[PDB]
Amino acid sequence: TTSHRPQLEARSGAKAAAYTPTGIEHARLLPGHTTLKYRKF
RNA sequence: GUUCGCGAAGUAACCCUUCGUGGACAUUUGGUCAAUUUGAAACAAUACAGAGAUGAUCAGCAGUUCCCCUGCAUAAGGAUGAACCGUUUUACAAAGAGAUUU
Ligand SMILES: [K+]
Ligand SMILES: [K+]
Ligand SMILES: [K+]
Repeated sequence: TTSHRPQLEARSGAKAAAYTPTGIEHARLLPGHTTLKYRKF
């Protein structure tokens, strides 16, 4: 059977760059650690 | 409509009452959209068949895809979700030999 295959190339992000996205709100993307820390001097 | 001012009629004259007249106040809603067949939802129903790696029965996890579905979801599930299984000819040259032709 040929359904079991090694990867010839990985799926590129350029394909998704052209897609029109949806407005789903992900739990991990909710506001958190909203302020950046900076070093002295 | 209200109110400020003016003409007038009524009244003995004011108040008050009416007809006329000027100014002030208040100033542009709503539709991406019409009410059954012809601008688009799907399941279901009838039939047949009964799931990959196998001699046999099965757990799977992935990858690739201009297939996605369920789910709050970057989780998980959907037959390992499904499809995958076919078709495949030239960067075409070098050395040499024996036959063909003037
Ligand atoms: K079966
Ligand atoms: K399985
Ligand atoms: K699965």
